[PDB]
Parts: sequence; structure tokens; C-alpha cells
Amino acid sequence: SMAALALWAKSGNPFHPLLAHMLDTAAVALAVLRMEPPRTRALYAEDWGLPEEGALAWAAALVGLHDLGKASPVFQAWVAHGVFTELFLRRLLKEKGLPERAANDLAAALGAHHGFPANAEEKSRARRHLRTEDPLWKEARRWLLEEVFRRLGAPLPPARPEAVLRVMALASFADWVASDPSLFPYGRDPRRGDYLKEALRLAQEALNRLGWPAFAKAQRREFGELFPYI
Repeated sequence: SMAALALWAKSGNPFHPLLAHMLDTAAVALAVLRMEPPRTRALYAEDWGLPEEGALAWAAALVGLHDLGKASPVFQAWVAHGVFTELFLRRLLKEKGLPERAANDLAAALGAHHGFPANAEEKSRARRHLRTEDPLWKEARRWLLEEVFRRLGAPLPPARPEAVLRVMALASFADWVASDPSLFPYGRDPRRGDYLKEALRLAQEALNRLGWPAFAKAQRREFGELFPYI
């Protein structure tokens, strides 16, 4: 069963499914895009040729896939998991209908080196692992991507470098926030219909806390969007 394999994959702790971490990451992305200035949100709408509401859902779902590279036996019970995320997304984003060049760039945006593509030696090592894994893993990773896109209600766009870099920086920040169990406690069940509403509430609380005077001390401006400088 590919669904069981997909749900069994863990992130960061045996009691925290990878899917829970991916949905938490998407929830932080969506919450912080809603708080960005109107100029920033209009940039996303223009980047992707979507009404603003669809553009933010698209971007949030993409960012949720940052740790999709963990959906491999290599990371469950050396090359960084982000190299796997990049290889998986090059294929998976094209199957969803994105044109080759946009898929390849977004795959690197969500990879191991903050938007710069994995090198030949990293990819050779990863592909060595991929050749000997159980084939069900390839199916499980497609299942996980479909679950996030479906949960977020993400539409496909009908990609300029700044658009890709905007997703890169957003994914770096959202994955960081969602990775802190003090903000996003382990043990929530992502099979539940109420999971995303609860993850959005936790995201709003976390963004509020990270902004408090003893944490945030200035702002980081990157590619026309803003984050707290911690």
C-alpha cells in the first residue's frame, strides 16, 4: 500500500509523520503570505498568472514540498535530503503540468543549496540509492504531493527568476518555523480533516511569537518580500 508507506514516512521524530511536517510548512507559508504587504502579494499573482488567492495557495503548496526528499529509505528507519527533493520535484512538477524550465528552477529553489542546483556528484550519489529502492517509494512520493496540493486547494498556473527566488526564500523561512516543535508540536494526526485548520492556528501563533521584541530585531528584505530578522 503506497498510502501506508507515505503516511509511515517520518520527519524529525517517530511520532511526527512527514505529511504532518509538509502540511505545517504549507500552513506557515500561507499564513505569512497573507501577512505580507499588498505589493508582495501582487508580485505572486503576477509571477504565476493567477488571481491572488489562487497564487498564494499554489505557492504555499509548493513550499510544503521542501522536505519531500525525506520520502526515501535513506532517511527513514550521504547526500542531503534537499538533493532528493530537487530530483523528485523535477519529475513530479512536470507530471502535474508545469513546463520543463519552470519545474527545473522551482525544484532547485526547494532543494539543498538555497536555490542553487545540486551538482553532478550529489545527483550521481542520490540516483545510486534510487535505483535500489522498493518501487512503491516512487508511488508514495506522488501520493504525498497530491495530498498537499489537494488539502491546500492549489491551482496550477496557466517562471521569471524573481518568482523562483521568492519561493526559495519563503520555503527556507516556512520550513524553519514548522521545524520547531515548540511551535508545531509532534503527535498531531495529518489524516484528520481538521488538521489544516489547527496547523493554520498554530502558524498564526508562531508568527506572532517570532515577532515579539526579544526575538525579531529587524526585517530581512529578499526579492520583494519580508521576513523577521531573528
